[PDB]
Amino acid sequence: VDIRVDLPASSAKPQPRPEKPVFLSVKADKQLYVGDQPVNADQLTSVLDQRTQANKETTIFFQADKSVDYETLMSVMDTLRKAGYLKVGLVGMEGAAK
Amino acid sequence: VDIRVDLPASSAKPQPRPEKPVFLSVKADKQLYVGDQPVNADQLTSVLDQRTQANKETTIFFQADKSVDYETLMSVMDTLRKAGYLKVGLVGMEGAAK
Repeated sequence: VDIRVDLPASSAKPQPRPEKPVFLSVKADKQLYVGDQPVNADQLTSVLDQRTQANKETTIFFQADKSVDYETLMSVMDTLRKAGYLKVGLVGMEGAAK
Repeated sequence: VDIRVDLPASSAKPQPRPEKPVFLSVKADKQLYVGDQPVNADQLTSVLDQRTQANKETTIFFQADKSVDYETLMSVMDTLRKAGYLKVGLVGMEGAAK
């Protein structure tokens, strides 16, 4: 799949803090965390739906740890995509935690 | 920085194969590769400009290896962003190589 990422230049945000902002995180132990909720990919879409109130065009800014692997991380976001989440969010260098 | 990623549902592409598609890659050794050109982040934007012909709204689909770390990968894309590359591309599970 060819995914388009819209990067904002000079410290900005294409999403001006959406109405229902959900913070997803992948920690060093490759563990998915939705705020204060530890989840697996299969349960990710479930808790996510409870977060965005089923809004699938909500940009889920994921805070991944510097030591998470790309297959784990992509497996997570691949899961959001199939849930209908057409918008995920890259936290540059994990420089924006919850 | 809050970056918006537009994921296509049911195997699609928001970018219908742009005029000048550039394929960036981060290999398991955390080495940046632009097609057949091994580069560092500082030289990435240089070769990229030669690829997209200075077009900074070109979606650079990066093929990262499953074992690349998120800080390496983001350091790469962070570098594209400052170059003016407002569009990078997530290759889902590295399932689309050059």
